[PDB]
Amino acid sequence: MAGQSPVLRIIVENLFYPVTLDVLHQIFSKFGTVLKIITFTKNNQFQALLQYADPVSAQHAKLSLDGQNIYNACCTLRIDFSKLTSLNVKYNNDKSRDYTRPDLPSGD
Repeated sequence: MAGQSPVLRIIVENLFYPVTLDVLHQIFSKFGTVLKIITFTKNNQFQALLQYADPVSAQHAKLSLDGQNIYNACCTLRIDFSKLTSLNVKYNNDKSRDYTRPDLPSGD
């Protein structure tokens, strides 16, 4: 029952400025260490997931950035606990980014 799974999923709303991982990382990397990260677009829906090192950093972080901005008053980012209690990160290229093991492939 003790899920204890630090995995938050960010969701940008209202396309405005071009974002990236280096940004989302340095962001969540403040409230806690970011083991891994991922980004994608579901039918034109920017979404970047990540995994913390401890649920404590994920709980506070979530609310610490829940419905907040990335610049001033645009690019609304929505954070929420993953569904699979984890993210699929086994490749290092551009769509994904693992800050735990750099000895991973680039997809192919």
